Amino acid sequence: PIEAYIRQLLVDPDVVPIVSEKKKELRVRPSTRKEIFLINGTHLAVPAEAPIEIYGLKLRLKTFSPQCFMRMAEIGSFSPETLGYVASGANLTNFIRVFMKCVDQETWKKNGEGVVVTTKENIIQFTHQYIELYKFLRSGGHSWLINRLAEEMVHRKLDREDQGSHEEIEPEENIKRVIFFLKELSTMYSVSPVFTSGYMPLLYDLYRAGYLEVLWNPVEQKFLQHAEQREKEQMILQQVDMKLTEVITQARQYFKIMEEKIGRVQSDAIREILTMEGKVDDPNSILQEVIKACGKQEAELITTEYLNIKKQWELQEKNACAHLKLVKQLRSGLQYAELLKVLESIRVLYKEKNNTTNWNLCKACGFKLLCPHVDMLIQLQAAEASYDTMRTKLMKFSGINKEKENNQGLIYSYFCKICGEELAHFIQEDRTADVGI
Amino acid sequence: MIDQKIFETTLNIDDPTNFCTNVEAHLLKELENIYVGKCFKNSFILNITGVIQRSPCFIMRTNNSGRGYMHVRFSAVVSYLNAFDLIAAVKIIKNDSNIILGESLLTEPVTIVIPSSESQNNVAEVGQIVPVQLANSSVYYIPGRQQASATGSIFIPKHTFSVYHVQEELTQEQALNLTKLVNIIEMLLESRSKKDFKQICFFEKLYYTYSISSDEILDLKIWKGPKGKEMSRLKPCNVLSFLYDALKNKNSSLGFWARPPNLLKSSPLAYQQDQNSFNATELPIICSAEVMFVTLLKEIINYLQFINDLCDTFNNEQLIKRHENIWMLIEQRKI
Amino acid sequence: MYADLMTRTGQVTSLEKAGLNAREPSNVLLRMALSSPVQVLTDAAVDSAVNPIYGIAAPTLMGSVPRIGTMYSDIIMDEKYITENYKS
Amino acid sequence: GYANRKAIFGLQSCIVDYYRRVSIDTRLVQQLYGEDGLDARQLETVRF
Amino acid sequence: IIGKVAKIKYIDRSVMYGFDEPAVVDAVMRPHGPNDEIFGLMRLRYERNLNIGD
Amino acid sequence: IVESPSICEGFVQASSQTLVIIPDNERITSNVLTTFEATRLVAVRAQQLAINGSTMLKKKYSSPIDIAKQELFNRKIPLLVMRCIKVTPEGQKIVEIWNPREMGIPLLD
Amino acid sequence: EAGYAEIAAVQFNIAGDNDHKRQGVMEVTISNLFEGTLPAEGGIYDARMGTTDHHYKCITCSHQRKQCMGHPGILQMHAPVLQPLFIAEIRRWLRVICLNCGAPIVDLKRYEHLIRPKRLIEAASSQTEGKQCYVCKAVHPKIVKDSEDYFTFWADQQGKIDKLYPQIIREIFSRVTYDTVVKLGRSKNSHPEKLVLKAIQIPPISIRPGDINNVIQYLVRKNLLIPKDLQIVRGQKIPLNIDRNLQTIQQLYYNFLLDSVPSIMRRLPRKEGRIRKSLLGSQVWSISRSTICGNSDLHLDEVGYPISFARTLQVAETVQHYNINRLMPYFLNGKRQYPGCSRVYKQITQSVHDIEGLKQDFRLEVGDILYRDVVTGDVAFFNRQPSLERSSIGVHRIVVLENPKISTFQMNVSACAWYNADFDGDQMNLWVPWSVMSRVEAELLCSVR
Amino acid sequence: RYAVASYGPTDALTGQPLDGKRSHGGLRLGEMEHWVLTAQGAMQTIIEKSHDDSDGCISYICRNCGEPAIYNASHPIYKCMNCDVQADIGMVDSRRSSIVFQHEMRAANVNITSVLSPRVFQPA
Ligand SMILES: [Zn+2]
Ligand SMILES: [Zn+2]
Ligand SMILES: [Zn+2]
Ligand SMILES: [Zn+2]
Repeated sequence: PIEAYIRQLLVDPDVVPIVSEKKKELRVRPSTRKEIFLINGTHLAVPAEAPIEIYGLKLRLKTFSPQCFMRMAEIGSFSPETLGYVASGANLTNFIRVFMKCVDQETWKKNGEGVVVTTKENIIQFTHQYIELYKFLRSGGHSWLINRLAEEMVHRKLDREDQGSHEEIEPEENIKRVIFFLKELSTMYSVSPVFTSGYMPLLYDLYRAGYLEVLWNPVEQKFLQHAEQREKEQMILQQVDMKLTEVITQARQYFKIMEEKIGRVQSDAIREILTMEGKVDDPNSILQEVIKACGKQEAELITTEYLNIKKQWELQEKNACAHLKLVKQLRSGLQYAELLKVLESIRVLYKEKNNTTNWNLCKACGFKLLCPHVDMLIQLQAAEASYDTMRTKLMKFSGINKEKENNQGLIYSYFCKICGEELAHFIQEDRTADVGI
Repeated sequence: MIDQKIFETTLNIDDPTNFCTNVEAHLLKELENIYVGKCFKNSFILNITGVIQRSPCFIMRTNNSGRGYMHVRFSAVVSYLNAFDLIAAVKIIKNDSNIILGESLLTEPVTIVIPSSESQNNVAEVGQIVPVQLANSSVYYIPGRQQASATGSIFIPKHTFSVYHVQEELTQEQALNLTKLVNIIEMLLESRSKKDFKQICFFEKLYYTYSISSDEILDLKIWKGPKGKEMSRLKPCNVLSFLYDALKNKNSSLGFWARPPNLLKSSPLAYQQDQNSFNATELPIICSAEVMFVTLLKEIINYLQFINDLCDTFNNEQLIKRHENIWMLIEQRKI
Repeated sequence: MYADLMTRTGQVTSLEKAGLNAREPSNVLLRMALSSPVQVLTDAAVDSAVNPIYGIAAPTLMGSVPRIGTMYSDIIMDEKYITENYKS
Repeated sequence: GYANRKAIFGLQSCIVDYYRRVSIDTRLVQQLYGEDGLDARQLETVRF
Repeated sequence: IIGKVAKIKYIDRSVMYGFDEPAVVDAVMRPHGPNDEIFGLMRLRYERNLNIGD
Repeated sequence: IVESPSICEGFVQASSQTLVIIPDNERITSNVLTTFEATRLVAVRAQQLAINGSTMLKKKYSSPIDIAKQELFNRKIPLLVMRCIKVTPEGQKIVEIWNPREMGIPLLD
Repeated sequence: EAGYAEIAAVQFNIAGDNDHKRQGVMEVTISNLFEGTLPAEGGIYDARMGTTDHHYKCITCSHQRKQCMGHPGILQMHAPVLQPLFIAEIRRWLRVICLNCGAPIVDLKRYEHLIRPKRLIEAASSQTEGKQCYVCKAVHPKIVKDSEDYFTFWADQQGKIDKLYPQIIREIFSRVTYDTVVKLGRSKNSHPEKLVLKAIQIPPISIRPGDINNVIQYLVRKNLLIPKDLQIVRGQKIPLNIDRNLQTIQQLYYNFLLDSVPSIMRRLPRKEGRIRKSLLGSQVWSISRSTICGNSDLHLDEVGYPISFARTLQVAETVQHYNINRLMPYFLNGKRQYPGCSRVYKQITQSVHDIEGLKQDFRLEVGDILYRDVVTGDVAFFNRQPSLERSSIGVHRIVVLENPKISTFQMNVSACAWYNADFDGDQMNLWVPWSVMSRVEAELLCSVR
Repeated sequence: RYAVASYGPTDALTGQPLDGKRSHGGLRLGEMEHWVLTAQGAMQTIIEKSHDDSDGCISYICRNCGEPAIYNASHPIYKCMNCDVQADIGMVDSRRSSIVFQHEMRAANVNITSVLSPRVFQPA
């Protein structure tokens, strides 16, 4: 614990450089490069380690601006030591200038302000004052004070910019009748009248409506009738399209249930006869299945079972069970250690351990709860599973096999056979571990 | 401590239409969901007091999601833990052959890393709770954590002290600033006064630097505690009323100030002299009255909070007598 | 547009690397894309060049999109209109 | 292609601002686009 | 069209027919290369008429 | 003597800005939406409708694009156009706030 | 928790030892590549610097291959190495400062009136050989560039020749004060000390998937040969093996960065470079190309588009209460009829579902995204290269050709004037927008009208 | 003729599709096509094609120091290895080719600090 190493760790900051003379008794070496002064006043530097004699020391009183402290407080994530350092520099506080002023006398002079000490024991006093200065800057004190004053000054600034700081009348008769026309047309066309002084949005509305003749020709009534007519055909076509599409939807539902009940062969044959009839997607496939290939009752049950599935889907829409929200918190990622316990809280609602081939069902309500591959995927995600170790393990849940050679669309991803969810994707093997050691 | 702070952030609004229906309510709810209970910007946020300024709900420009964002400048009550601070409730969680981890049960969620190389903390029991003294190191505030990382050790009262040479006194503003500190002192002191004296004096006597076998009920009409040793003919001076009169400007604060081990630390009294009669092994620290006043008041705050937390946690005789091997180690190191 | 760009500095600049360096010395990313990224990058580092993000090449080289056309004017949510008119 | 690419990389920074000026991020290239502020697609040939 | 697996249990380095228009396998043979080793040679034939865009 | 770098210099985070809204009577920009601004408004509204779907349009359409277009045309779109005029060195950001419910729509339908 | 932000400015600086030490996430200590099927920790392939496989995750960000951008490493060189890009800059700093005291030799005030970019260049351009230093009394030798390589420097003091090793160069540059740097024009961030590296930065794995790895491995292996406690002082004789080892290390680093400018900087310049092929250009999905054809029955704003291509490209429709009835017939057709759909995105599972593996649902849930087939009336971007005018990319209304034997993009002959196209064998691109934002702007802005 | 998919084979380095029909990759929207789309003002189309359909990703940049950060919503990581205590991470919409481009310049001893757009607040 000699003085030399204390002076050595004094060297670390950009403050307190060294004046060096070849004829003295002090001898310390720096830890890094240091920019130093000399007698005769030459500004030089020294490398990381080099024997340098100490004539004396100078702590510079760097003068910052309050704007720098305000900028750091705007950042608001600085250690109290740095904030206090700058505040003392920016004349906002009076700590460094107090712990210093151990000057023996003004025995040396340069540009910047600072405390100068060139002796044998007052340098020890300087070192003690510097160490105690940063001890105060690091301690519990000066941390309440600087943080509080920074918060107060930021709040006062917000008050400065917050608390201390912050026409048409009547149109013309021509535009009066034009705005009357627009008011009457508003309930008839996608136009809303405004009252701007420049008349310009009105001009764009009239131009867009394809009828600017109101301005000079008093023939607005024929355009009003034209707009009423056009709205009428628009509504008629819209309703016709809605009826057509609901008919198409019901017919496709009927044919899908036919496919799921009586098989692909009979369903595709009935599609063939309907295709060479121009009546596909029309519920006369009911009559076709009645008088063809089976009895009327086997189609009556199809209709009733369609209505049953519709009722079941409506009931599922009406569902407000607890499990549903839980599933959402299982599908948000969000801190694996929490989704693991979410899965724990969900798995208590299973019924028959539902290993494979079908959905898990909720005992509380009765509808589907969670596909098993989702459970396995959550377990692997919480179990530090790599993508390859996750893609291969979720292969017993692989979707439809070579049963379908292809659907004319090239796919690079596997899907779950239980629900259809995408398990993973495979394009090419990585083959980068082939170069080993 | 527990103090106010101001933060700036940017929030992502998934559905701007629903969000804009009640902007203030949604903003407070989202800020509480995101930032409450986590470490961010060298602090641990406890509560979101409010939003001072905010930006219009912009629409994100660099993607086709139609999602929104908002710049929020909000004021929040947070906790910053300093060095050499007292925590009187630290439950030991991990005591292995490598390292010791304890958890605090106070309003400053902090994990304590106690080095298992000192005879005080080498032998303990998992599940035991113990007061902990923080080392002279900054408390780590890793962003996104639920706790503050800081090293510490079991608090053994020390035998040393410091002497402050004050040569410049206060002004009016520099005393109105310390008015907040004396307000904290009086609040903690009322908290002390609203509680029974038996465990107060037990803890204060047990954490006295020397051995207090005699019983005394020393009173100041504002602070109550057991009396200990004196220093010859020197009579303490109450720093609270001292600072009050200094604000009234009918007293001079210049001279030597000291807080010796024999002195009643949690009391608002300390020693002042015109010349050092103290047999201190450390050189006097040349300074003004700001630094000495703030340090002494912070020390009084720390010790008052320490005693209050000790009495809050240990309610009956079972709690105090369960950990009596820590307390035995405490008596084993007093003069 | 050609003449006004080439003569905006008081001298007839060119549509080559030398001309771009005169009109837009601080737009390194645009200058990197044009002719020789290595030469421009080396000079930018030693000069401590600060490159504001504008135009097309600078936002494009950084992975963003230029603030042009539909992106020129940003859109903010009408807070006052929604509160009285819409519901949560 | 050699001339087209060099022309674009010099000219692309010119963008019409809210004053119908042509500028480079702060710096005016034209006080008014085309000295008339009009679009090339919206011009009519008219005799005086 | 060509099955090929590398023994590590096995990894599948198969060859798949990635063309929209269907082909017909015209000739399959297993010659020996310059290194005296088997490689697979397959000839796929396409029945091409004149269609729009030719 | 120009000395070693300090903490006052070397900041990377730019200082925050204060949004200065030009008063309505002191605005210079046009009272007519450009095709770019109208297209951006319609696209943003259509995407938000695809997200939320809550609209006050009295008519019924089966596409977010059509609903957004009719909302813009019927002056019922819950959006504003902020035209950034200038960013001042002292920190202010002078902008212009325009309401598309009282500007001329350049689109056609 | 991470808010939305945009890049406003970019600052360019020289990366020193401290920058590499901070930004690096690990220190390379071994030359081994893989410990079995996992990368060896401490090697150049370590997973802390990122991942490029599906067999492991990145240790740093805990992301998969797609979401990990890579993180840099640190390799502590046994001997200092010069920065390949800024070698010339080093030469400048060797011609202005004294090699024994560091003080400037030329008068700084003689270059005050110049602009700071050119101060150092026009100060080092003048001859400085033989000038006598004002503070240490030393004669400045001439700094001659070795003609056989791009980095070696020799000092000639009137016939006395010395080789300036990078450690000597560091010891010379570290003695230079920031006042000299500032008054010579260069910023504080461009101090010459940063021009000599002892801890080089290992680029992240995302930059070198899978030759560059070979160069890095060679550099590490040959760096391990150099003694860790090697010290170099000016005027000291060096064993020839160590000299050639240092030569090999520096040449390997230079070829790693500037090999005849495989190197990092070779990826940038030309047309197939990083900037012009990956940044200014792009490879995209959901796009089609075919030979164009004449069709006089199509409108000028319509394009004939084959049904086979219509069933490949998809349009993303978000399910809501207004389009539940219209989108439903698309759902029920699947991939077995036209028009149908191929893929559904669910908000409930936040995942992607097939249409052939999912047939147990009566209808769709509100909020789902349906990827339906392209139908007649959809808008599409239609492009011919080269794109010289801004009408070269236009939006046409799609007319789907039900004939399975048609494979061409048919358009009206009067629409060729937009693209400068003809039917002698030209091919034109076509991509159908699927995003709502891009689909709106195609109809309003990019329409060929 | 060619028409590929919404997804397929991907370049290892840039994260972009492969080249041409032969590799079952995508087709090129080259330099001249971004000029035309910018001239037309089609910016949301550029986002859809050059980002959503090619290599668009999310880049995390620290505000306090401008260096790339590390964020992960699951397995919470919120850190920055240049400041490490005062990190203020903000997400920016970027593309993988740009991140690769920036890393290559940092590999050449060139420091790349990104100055994020400053926060803007109302004066109320
Ligand atoms: Zn349930
Ligand atoms: Zn990573
Ligand atoms: Zn010299
Ligand atoms: Zn940072």
